[PDB]
Amino acid sequence: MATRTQFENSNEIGVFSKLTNTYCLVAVGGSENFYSAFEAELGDAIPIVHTTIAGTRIIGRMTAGNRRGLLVPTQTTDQELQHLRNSLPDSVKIQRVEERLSALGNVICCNDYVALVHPDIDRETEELISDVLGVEVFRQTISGNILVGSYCSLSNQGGLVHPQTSVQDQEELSSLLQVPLVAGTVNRGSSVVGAGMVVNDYLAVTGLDTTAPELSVIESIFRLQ
Amino acid sequence: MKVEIDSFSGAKIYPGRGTLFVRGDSKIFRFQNSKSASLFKQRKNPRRIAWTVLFRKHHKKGI
Amino acid sequence: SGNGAQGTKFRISLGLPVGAIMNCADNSGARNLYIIAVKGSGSRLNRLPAASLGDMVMATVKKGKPELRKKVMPAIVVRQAKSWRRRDGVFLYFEDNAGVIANPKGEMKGSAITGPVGKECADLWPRVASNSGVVV
Amino acid sequence: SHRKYEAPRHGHLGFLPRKRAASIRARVKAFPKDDRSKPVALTSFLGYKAGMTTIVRDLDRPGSKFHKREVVEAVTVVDTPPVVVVGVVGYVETPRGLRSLTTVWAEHLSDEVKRRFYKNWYKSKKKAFTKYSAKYAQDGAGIERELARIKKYASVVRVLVHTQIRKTPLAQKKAHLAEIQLNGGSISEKVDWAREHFEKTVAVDSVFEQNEMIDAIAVTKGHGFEGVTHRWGTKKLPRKTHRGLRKVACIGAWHPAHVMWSVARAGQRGYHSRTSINHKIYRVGKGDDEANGATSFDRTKKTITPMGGFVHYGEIKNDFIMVKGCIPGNRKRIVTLRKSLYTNTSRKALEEVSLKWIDTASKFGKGRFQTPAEKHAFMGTLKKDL
RNA sequence: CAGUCAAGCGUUCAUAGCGACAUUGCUUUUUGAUUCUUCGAUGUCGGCUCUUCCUAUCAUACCGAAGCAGAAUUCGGUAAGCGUUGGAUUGUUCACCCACUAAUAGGGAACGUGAGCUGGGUUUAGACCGUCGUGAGACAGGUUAGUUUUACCCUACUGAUGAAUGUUACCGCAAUAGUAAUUGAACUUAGUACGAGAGGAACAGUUCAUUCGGAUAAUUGGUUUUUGCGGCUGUCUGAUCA
RNA sequence: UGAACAGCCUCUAGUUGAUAGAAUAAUGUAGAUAAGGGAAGUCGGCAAAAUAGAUCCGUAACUUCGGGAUAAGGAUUGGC
Ligand SMILES: [Mg+2]
Ligand SMILES: [Mg+2]
Ligand SMILES: [Mg+2]
Ligand SMILES: [Mg+2]
Repeated sequence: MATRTQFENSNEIGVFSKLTNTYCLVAVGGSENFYSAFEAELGDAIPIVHTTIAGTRIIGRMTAGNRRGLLVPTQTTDQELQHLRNSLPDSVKIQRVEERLSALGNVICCNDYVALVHPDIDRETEELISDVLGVEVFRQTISGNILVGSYCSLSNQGGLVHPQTSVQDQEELSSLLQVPLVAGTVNRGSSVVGAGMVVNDYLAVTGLDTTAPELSVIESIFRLQ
Repeated sequence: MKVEIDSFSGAKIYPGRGTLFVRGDSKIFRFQNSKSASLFKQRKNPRRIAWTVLFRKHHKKGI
Repeated sequence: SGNGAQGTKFRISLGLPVGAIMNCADNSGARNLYIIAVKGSGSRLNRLPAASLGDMVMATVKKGKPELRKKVMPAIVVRQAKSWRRRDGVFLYFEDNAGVIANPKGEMKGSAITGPVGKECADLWPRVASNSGVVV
Repeated sequence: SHRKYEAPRHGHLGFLPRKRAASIRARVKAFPKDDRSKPVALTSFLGYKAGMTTIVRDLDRPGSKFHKREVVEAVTVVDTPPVVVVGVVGYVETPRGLRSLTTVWAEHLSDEVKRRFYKNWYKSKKKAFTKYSAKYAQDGAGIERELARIKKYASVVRVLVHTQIRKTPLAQKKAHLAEIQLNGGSISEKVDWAREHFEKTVAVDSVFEQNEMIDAIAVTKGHGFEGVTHRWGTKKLPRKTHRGLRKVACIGAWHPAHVMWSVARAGQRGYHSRTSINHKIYRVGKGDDEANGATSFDRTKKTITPMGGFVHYGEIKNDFIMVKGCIPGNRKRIVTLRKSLYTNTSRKALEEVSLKWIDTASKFGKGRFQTPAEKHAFMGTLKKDL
């Protein structure tokens, strides 16, 4: 399933949510339908944490997540950090990042094995990503889009990239990430695919205005069947 | 609460005190008062202003 | 703001009246935006309609590309440079006035934002938070 | 002809006339409505405004964007020594309104309350209530006939109380005396409570408690004669205006051939009695206690007084009320704090408030330190300290 | 500006909404008509500022009717409590566009308001052009430059004292007078009711905001004769210190 | 001091005359400063602000070839 969901009318689910294999994060100011989608589809096996990052309802663009670790900005308060430490399982590691770009979901596009980052990140932050997430890192842009997290949706099975992407960039990124990539649109043609939707190994959640060919492209590239 | 440090003088900043300034290169500065804020805007070096923590650390005064 | 607001906004000190020229932060090829109107502003005799951070305005491109000049379009203020207070009581300000171009529903005409944006704007507009590099 | 552009009226017509108040202590024009089921308690209290400070607390509003997040708010401090009960009075109700019929005083009156009955205290024989105390020290003869008179009549019982001005840093020495309504029990229970509490002190926590919405009645800060531009907020006339520009241009039409009362004009600004409602109590502090300024999260033993004392006031050695926001009147002024006239739910009047940190830095400048121990620890040793 | 009548329109159907041919009115924000008052002079455009009043109600409150399924809209009632904006051009009133908004309703008060302002226009004397005139000169034709006086009196209004009520002091009562709050958005209800679909509400609840008002100065900003501290120029006190 | 019988301070000489005292309300007259915006004000940028000396670099259209021109636009300046 690519599950049709709105955040109070918003068809961008990746902005307000962060979904990994092991956990899920949702914003505190959410509707009953928005919570019920993650509660029904994810089930009781996977914890869902209602969280606020840096005083903001936006959490997907603020944080970058992995099954092994979670990265939070510097502006995240101690109460939010302690609540995430209690609510999250003991396996994941939560570490604050002290870096100027500070919006880790926009900066970092990552999965379990390999990650794409903004080219201009600091070397200490790159080593921190490689340490906490245990993930090999490449500094690359998707056809000149420096915000790889906003302009790519990535999982273990496959990836969706920006629609206006050069084909040569598509095989280059596909060989670099060792996963097949498809250029496509989400939410009735919105270009920002990573902000448009969240995905993991068995679930994808998207906006209600995402059309049927777009949803078919999603389930084909992410192998959710 | 959190007690922040003055970006110019190193003084302790209590909640609701002073000002904050986000520069165009996305760097955050925090000023405890208008005196240190105005010295920052006048582009003085805190290594040469005699009452700052960075000056006293440089000059080994009370260290 | 008005239609495309995702939630409400606390009152930010108004810093951009009508006639203000702000930098154009996105990559749409426009250089500055000239504010002619503020969405949701009230009516008072002689009072100029002023804008704050996170507000949607009506603006014209005074300097930039000729297909963007000589027409009115909606814009969103992302940097204010007039100091305002949050409910945790820090007084903060950027060093320039800056906004991006959008449609009336709020999605950006451009694709990337240079420089910081305010969290009071990023929470209120998700597309701005999507294309934003750093949110403070 | 008609006005070309509409605009709202400058100023509020219900706060007229903007004259000086009759006294420096504002009158309580209305008390909370009585019900004869609760125990006997006062409806109000007297204190002295000391100054303002900030706190940090965790906001609890389920639905706000700042839910479960720290906010910093401005509070004002009212120094409240325990008030001294001297006297009760009863009011019968006539077709021309309420009317007092008797007043029964306490026996021993202190000097600070009997200074209220004098303009030249230093040259006096101090003969005040001397024949009244001579009416006392019998068995009961001239006393409980007036008390049973208040029981037999007098549908409203009010208590004469007076502050303890000598416990405050003020240099006045002459206490303030007031009537406070009792709002519990029957008439006999009210006057029995008063008779038992003659010459006794009543503390502020007996009448107030935390998270209570109260009203402040006080006379505002005076400003003397003021022009129309700041007194009423009218628009300044343009720069090239002959004969001045802080004025109102048209003060009326040709007809009616008089200046109307509704036209804004120059005169006295400030020193008006005001009643400001719905102020939440954050802390009822005890003066017989160190760590008044400490919370459960801060836990550093410091009193509520800032560094260098409150500016123009002094110390807070007595009990105090920390109340949210601004109240009318300036520092060192008598202020009457009153219970609310109605029950407010509002999901804001019912919020339970627990403070996290109280500011005790100096208000006589940009204070950097909360305690002298913290200042000494930060700055190290000085030349004056050996 | 409003009636009455009803041939017609409105698929059908006078009157949901309209309505010809007629005919009865009201108003004094039009323009005339008249010449009563003022020629020993009532300062004649417009704008700015400010108060109050009227209702023939643009919006907001509660309702009735529909060619009212919902959404949007139209007609009407009680209603003047409350509001009715920012600009480009023009001296303008008016107009015409841009835009926001719940809405950008109409008017009066000596065509409100010049010892309140302004002086762009008109409306002196300088000057130019066009037309007219032999000429001096003329032109609600165009253009440019052109002194805006006085309140200290009485009343009114805003504030401030105060004799006399045996004296003085404290605490009060309340006749009368005034009065104040206003409007919107988002979430949810709910893609629900309704509908064939396109579309698409409302009540209760929550969080904010606009306009207004009364205070206040903990914080932030402004202000500096704290001439408080430091720096700098020129000169003077022989130099130094000051 | 400085280009200078400019402005500012001093020497010789000459005055110390102009009803005064006490407080520091409004409105004035004269002098000033203002966050963010920058003519949205107004008939109209009225008024105020900004620029300013000197040295070096650089200087357009047009022209009656003489100019425009300090065009515009940049950099520097103390003490030892
Ligand atoms: Mg105006
Ligand atoms: Mg008028
Ligand atoms: Mg009108
Ligand atoms: Mg202070």
